[PDB]
Amino acid sequence: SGFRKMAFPSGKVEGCMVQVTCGTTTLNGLWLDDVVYCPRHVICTSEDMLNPNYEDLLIRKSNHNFLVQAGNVQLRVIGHSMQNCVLKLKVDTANPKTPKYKFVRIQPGQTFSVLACYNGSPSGVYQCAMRPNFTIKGSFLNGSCGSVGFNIDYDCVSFCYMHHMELPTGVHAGTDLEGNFYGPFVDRQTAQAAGTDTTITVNVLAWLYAAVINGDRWFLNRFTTTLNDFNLVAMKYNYEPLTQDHVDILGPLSAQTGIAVLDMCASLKELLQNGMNGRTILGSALLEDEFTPFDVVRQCSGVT
Amino acid sequence: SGFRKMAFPSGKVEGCMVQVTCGTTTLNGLWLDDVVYCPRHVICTSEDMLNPNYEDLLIRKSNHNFLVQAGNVQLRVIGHSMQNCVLKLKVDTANPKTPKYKFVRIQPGQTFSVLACYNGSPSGVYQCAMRPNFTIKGSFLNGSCGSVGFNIDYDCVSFCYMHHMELPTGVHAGTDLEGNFYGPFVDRQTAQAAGTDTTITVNVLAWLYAAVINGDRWFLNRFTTTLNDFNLVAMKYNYEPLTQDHVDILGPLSAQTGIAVLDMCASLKELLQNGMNGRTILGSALLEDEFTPFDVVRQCSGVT
Ligand SMILES: *CC(=O)N1CCN(Cc2ccc(Cl)s2)CC1
Ligand SMILES: *CC(=O)N1CCN(Cc2ccc(Cl)s2)CC1
Repeated sequence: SGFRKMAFPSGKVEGCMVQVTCGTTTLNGLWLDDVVYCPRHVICTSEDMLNPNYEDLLIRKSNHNFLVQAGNVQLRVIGHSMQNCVLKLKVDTANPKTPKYKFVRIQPGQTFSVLACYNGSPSGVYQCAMRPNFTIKGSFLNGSCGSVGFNIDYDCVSFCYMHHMELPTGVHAGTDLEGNFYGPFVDRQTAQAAGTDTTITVNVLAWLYAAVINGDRWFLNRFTTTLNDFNLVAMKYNYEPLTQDHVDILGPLSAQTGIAVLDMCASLKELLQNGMNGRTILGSALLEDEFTPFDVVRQCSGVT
Repeated sequence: SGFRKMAFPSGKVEGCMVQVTCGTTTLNGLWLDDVVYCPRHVICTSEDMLNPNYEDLLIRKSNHNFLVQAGNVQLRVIGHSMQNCVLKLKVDTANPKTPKYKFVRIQPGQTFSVLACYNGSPSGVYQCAMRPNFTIKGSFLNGSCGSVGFNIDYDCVSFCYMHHMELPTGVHAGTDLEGNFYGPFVDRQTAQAAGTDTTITVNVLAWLYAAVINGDRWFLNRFTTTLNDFNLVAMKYNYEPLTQDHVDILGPLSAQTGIAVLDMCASLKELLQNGMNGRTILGSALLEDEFTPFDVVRQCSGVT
């Protein structure tokens, strides 16, 4: 019993982290096979980030300008290219610690673990979600860019995120491992505001299922609702509209607990309208939305 | 910017996790040098856990009864001994992945990372604190026992916890790596109730410092207090008494932010007396107490 915000074990990703510098101090790269992936803003100066022309800046860079260090060992850069907002640095040595991996572009509401690194060295690991506004709520200081987000399915690491960007509101933006930003964000120091941070309704319901499984049940009530009725309340409270797809995804948690998805919707509706009244659910005083239904099943069943 | 509940990178500990069985299904062990450490209740049957006599039960066990598996490779057990509530299984092979390590017994209020494992396989990593009642609030299902808690100082893993025990209230109990339980708990299926889960005041103040550093400042007020006045309010709300030692430990965060510890105490006092009024601090609706002052400095400074 007990339910915790849990990250994937980071070992497989720790084995992939390197340091990159290209004239203007350091950030992180991801070393898979004989390619090191890093944010293209590694090539920027303190004059460049306002209105950078990356193709023009890159022309001034040669393989020998990209200093790539794995622990205390230097890697030889034998090629470099820009793909969208990432650089791919070809090295002469395959990373011997390369795990089975995939690059996946996640949807908003999907969770992943971040391995926060500085200068190619891991500092810690935490769980995130891709927000509906395509930001993430991370912990990233100068030097953390190139830190990656991932899921693991048994032995295969799915990399979904690379850190690039802090908005003036202290939320985070980055790319998939093809270098495409999540949402409308750009690697330029400009006026970029996040949209509404809507709550991931399907994740809140998953977490209410987790609470019931782990003994927190005070918020179950005598009510039910419909998708359309629930969605009127979701709208008012900046919750994502609940779809039949979301209901279908919650089916296993419904089956295990014997609480119909629409009955749990009616619980969530009362919590939205009435608040917690100073009570907690799985040690939280607000409705947690960074556990997916898959996350709840995984943690509740002891998957490795 | 941003402040997250962050665990240590788990790679160094993943390298140490094995599976142990001794007649009655499986739990985890920790493989350091040529010794595998595991809970002594691995030797129990379904008749034993009510009133186990571990010395008597152990007499029936030989080296060949302890099945120790690192991935798909079996380890040869050449000796076994009981130290308090752990077994030490001597194997003929030093773990080649043994990191620099220490065994430390932590004080209540100290935080650590847990690598949750099942059958010697890591499932995930989360941050805990040793509670003032010497429980921890974990995520542990059957098979998770032998999972360990740790801190890392650069390259040295300090192991502080091994999981043994779930109380009927769904909180967790275990031992240091010398096999001594934290608090009054025993590895017996009996009436064991946790005492008052008091809030770790010094950690709450640390986290309020973290909030200020990361832009969350609405709870700063025009007031100050004294240790004795604050402690009257701590008492009423089941907070640990604040000591001059705690004030001294918060000195660096005080210095960096320019907010006197006793002024932050006055903020915490108003939050206790008035509540959040529906507001949040670093994405929490309650006062977070599982970040130490060391944790806040580490995360706010990007230590690796
Ligand atoms: C996330 C991170 O490390 N940073 C630091 C770099 N910064 C942009 C710049 C790149 C070259 C420079 Cl000189 S400044 C983004 C945030
Ligand atoms: C934490 C954990 O894995 N468990 C399962 C084992 N249980 C005690 C027992 C040991 C031998 C048995 Cl048979 S049952 C404690 C919780």
